[PDB]
Amino acid sequence: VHGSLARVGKVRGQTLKVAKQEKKKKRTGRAKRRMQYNRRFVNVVPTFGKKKGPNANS
Amino acid sequence: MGKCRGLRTARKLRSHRRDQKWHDKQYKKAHLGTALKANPFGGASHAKGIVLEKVGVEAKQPNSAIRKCVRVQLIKNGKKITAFVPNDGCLNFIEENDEVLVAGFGRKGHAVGDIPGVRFKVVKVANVSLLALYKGKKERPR
Amino acid sequence: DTVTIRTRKFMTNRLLQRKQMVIDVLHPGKATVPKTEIQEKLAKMYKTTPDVIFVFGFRTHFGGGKTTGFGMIYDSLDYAKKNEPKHRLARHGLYEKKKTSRKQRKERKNRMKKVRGTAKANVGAG
Amino acid sequence: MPVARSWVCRKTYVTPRRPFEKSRLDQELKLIGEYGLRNKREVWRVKFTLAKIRKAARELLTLDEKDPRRLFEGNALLRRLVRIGVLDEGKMKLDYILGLKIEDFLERRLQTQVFKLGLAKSIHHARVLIRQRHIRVRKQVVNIPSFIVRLDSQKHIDFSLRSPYGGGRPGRVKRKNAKKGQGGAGAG
RNA sequence: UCAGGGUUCGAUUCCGGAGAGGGAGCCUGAGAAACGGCUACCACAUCCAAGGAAGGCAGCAGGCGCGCAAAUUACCCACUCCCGACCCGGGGAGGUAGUGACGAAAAAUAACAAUACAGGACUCUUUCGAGGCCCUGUAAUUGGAAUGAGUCCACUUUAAAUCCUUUAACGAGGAUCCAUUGGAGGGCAAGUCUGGUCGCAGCAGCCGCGGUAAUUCCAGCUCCAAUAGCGUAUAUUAAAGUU
Repeated sequence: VHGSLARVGKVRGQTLKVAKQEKKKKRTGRAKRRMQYNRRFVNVVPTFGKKKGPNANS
Repeated sequence: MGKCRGLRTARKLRSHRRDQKWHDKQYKKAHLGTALKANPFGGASHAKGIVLEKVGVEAKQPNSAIRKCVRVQLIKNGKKITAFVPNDGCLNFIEENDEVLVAGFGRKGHAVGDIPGVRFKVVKVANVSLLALYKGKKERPR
Repeated sequence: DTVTIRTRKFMTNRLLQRKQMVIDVLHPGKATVPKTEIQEKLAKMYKTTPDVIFVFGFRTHFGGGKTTGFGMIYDSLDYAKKNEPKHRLARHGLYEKKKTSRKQRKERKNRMKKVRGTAKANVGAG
Repeated sequence: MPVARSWVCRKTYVTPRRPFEKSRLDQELKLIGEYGLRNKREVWRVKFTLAKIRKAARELLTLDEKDPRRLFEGNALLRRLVRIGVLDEGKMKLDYILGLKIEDFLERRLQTQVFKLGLAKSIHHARVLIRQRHIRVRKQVVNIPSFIVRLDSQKHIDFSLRSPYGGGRPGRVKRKNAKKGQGGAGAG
């Protein structure tokens, strides 16, 4: 351990800091509901019955 | 089991219900007013007070931590309170002998989670919000 | 030009020495029509001078092209100067509004109440 | 103080009781996508007007046949459903009001009619033609996509007369491009 | 707020009552035990040449104190109505504008073509391959057309003005004319990604996460929900057949 126990703010002060990697604008209003409809219903690829969620990483 | 049913029984029915309502724990404290005299806020949602002392309280097992808290004296009654300070490192903003706004912890006078005997939390310091200090939107004026 | 005028729910009014009606104006592709152009066209309808004609309250519908207002024609200018409200005579030079503020009138009254007999020194220049 | 104002107003929708019901979420999104709507509140408006219609018909069906109130308010509710084209003239009794669905009302919007009448190429293009002053109902320029078209108003939807389609002046893009194009020869 | 039966609230624009710092007494008048009338005691408090004199915002604006907690010392009798000896004078009653995310209704923030790759019908063919017609994206990036948000002249508006509606002139390629507030173990929609910390710092309504390979802390990316709005404290109705 470095310095004392019961020291406030430790982990937010240790953590290495990284800048935002985004650039492009997102859609708003009607145009975002249009995009969500086309992605969820219109053209779709089938799977085995253990069906897969929208954010599957591995 | 035996409830009376006769067509002239309305005085027995009305007055027995009135007598039996006083056995409900929520009804009684709302209508006697002893809880309204005892509550360190006089029926308000929030209160202002002045910071006496900064303290660390040991959490209840099966877990292990030191929970950062403050002891506070309220402006309108002069009575004493202890209150929790949310988020990582926020105790560094608070200083001593200055005004905080305090609020309830979310369970209508009962304690919350592993912290023993703490019923309140800090929400504003020297007229700036802890959220605006923590997200870097504002700073303490000096 | 395309600017056209019509008149609706007309009445003669012998108790106030006038005739009175609702006025509809068609004007597609233009801004609202000036009241000076409206009153010379009404003069050409009723075969009077435009000097005894008063028109007011014109409002234009959403998408444009049409507007509606109210108007009156008097029997002679001395009946008009008796029966019209003073602000409509002032719209074209027949009356002049007094130029004191309401607070000047209030505070001169409250200074006069502190004196008795021939008070004029608190009135002409006070 | 007393004042000449008035304070009458009301809400036109209700929120659902289960926030995250999977069976409800995708059904509402399918109605948004098929009719070209902006948000969930725009669907919850149409469910509320249908619920109030069915709540009234279920009351009148309790009263005796040929009761004076069942005769008067029942004939009024049935005329008013036929006037907007939601109900068939050949049906015309309270028993068939209980068979109506939300998609009967979403079809009577001006945005749906501008697309189905062939003035536009999609349900998303139709809203943009309405909201940009290009479209007319009888004599009147109209600017509101949720306007509900009456059955005699049905055959009088058209372009505006002061519009670059419909016979008016060209827009500010075509005028600038022509101006600076002639200026390409010099002195413009 | 509510299946049916109920529970809770009502200082607050309409109607009735009471009171003008606290108690008491009384003049005038058709009508008052009146306070923008008077007399005295009790509590405050202003001026003075110390003899004396004067006072009542729980009217409209404005200030101090209190507290979690509430707007301008603006314009006018044009409208609605009232008072007087009156067709004419008066009205902080009342009307108008300012402040105003208490709260309610409507409604933008991208539409459409061409091109390359992609899905699936259908036809010729044993299969391979080709023709193919209707819908998705998204990149090196293509193309022309539409429009109000803003700026600003005129009419209209009104007591005089502002605002709204009407109408000339400027006004869009996206790297801006850049949407936010809370979440991603379960209840409960959505990551058995990648870096830091090591029962510490912290999270957690509730059950629970952290002791060197964290689905829960601190951050990057991706995704979820509602949307000009979303989170938290506290009173209260339903759920409660837990009165």
